[PDB]
Amino acid sequence: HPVGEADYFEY
Amino acid sequence: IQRTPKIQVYSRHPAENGKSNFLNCYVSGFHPSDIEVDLLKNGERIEKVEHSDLSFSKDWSFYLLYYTEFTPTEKDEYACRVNHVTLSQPKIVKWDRDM
Amino acid sequence: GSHSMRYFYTAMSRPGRGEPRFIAVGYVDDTQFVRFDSDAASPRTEPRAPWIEQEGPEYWDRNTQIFKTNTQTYRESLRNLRGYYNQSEAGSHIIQRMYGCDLGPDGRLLRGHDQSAYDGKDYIALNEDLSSWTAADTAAQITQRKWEAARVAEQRRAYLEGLCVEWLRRYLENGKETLQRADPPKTHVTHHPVSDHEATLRCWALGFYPAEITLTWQRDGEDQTQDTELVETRPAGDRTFQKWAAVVVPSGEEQRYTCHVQHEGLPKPLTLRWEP
Repeated sequence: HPVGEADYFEY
Repeated sequence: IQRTPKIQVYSRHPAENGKSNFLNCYVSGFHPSDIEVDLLKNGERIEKVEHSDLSFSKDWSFYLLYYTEFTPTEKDEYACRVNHVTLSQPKIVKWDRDM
Repeated sequence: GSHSMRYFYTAMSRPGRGEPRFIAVGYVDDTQFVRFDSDAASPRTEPRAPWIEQEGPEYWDRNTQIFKTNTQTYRESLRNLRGYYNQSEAGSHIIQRMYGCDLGPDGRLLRGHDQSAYDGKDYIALNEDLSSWTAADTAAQITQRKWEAARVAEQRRAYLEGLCVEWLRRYLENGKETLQRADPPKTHVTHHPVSDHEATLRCWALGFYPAEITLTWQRDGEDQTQDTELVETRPAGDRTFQKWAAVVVPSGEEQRYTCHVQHEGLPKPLTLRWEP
């Protein structure tokens, strides 16, 4: 199962 | 910068004339990911060729398997045609059953 | 033995040809189990191994939600990185990300990974301590400041030590008949003359899983590393792998040479020679 990202995750 | 694909052409099972098999073209070690791969029977492009989902190695270079079912014979010649941004002309690698 | 789970993300810009493409694939060891492609007619997480098919609707929809979000996220990130490197909007660029967990032969976390690259060059990596970053340059230093502000490393650590391991152990059990089955290589030596007084010995390994294998030629018990032609391990297309090693020998001296095979699936390491 992949990792969920927090909203508006960006480099 | 950019990395040119390594190309291997080979069968899934030991080649036997008149026995159905799979023809593989494995491209690897390349960057960027855009690549054109065709399997050829006697110089002509085979239609229903499938490929694996894009993935990459630890050094970030991409790899893909292209494959189709085929029945090897004595005189039929098979090959893989590869085009990539690192290549000025499409590369043909012929299938050698000892390779 | 040891096991690992990895996800591989590829985000590719293509100016003049639509929005950047996002692809994700998941692997347990050398077995792919899921894919996602934002270019698909109907983009969704699709099964790629039979043992994952049993997962219910909430799994597949959670996966798709994540990858659909990442599609939008990585399109923003591609823009960001173009800015960090003062690059024109005319070129195509790629962000790649690789993350996951390694288990030891006992089943506990050996280490975690979360690594990213830009145009095939290392960009930023989560350190082994799972608490700090290594930035490749002053551009990646900006991403690092962002991620430290959003406490990303803390969230990666939680996943890598928790859910990653938990899910990997679940997959290893559900797919145990394949994921925990090592297939030994079928081995043989071929012989091809190249002149009157030189010939090629080629050592074959076929039908093995997992991909990890060692093929070495020895002459008089001494390794022939600089003389051995060694092809890249290649997929057969049926889950298994193929590899060969070749050495050119003087004719008549073939019995002086020995091929050695090491693979997890073998009862014992194999020693082979040419049988005329």
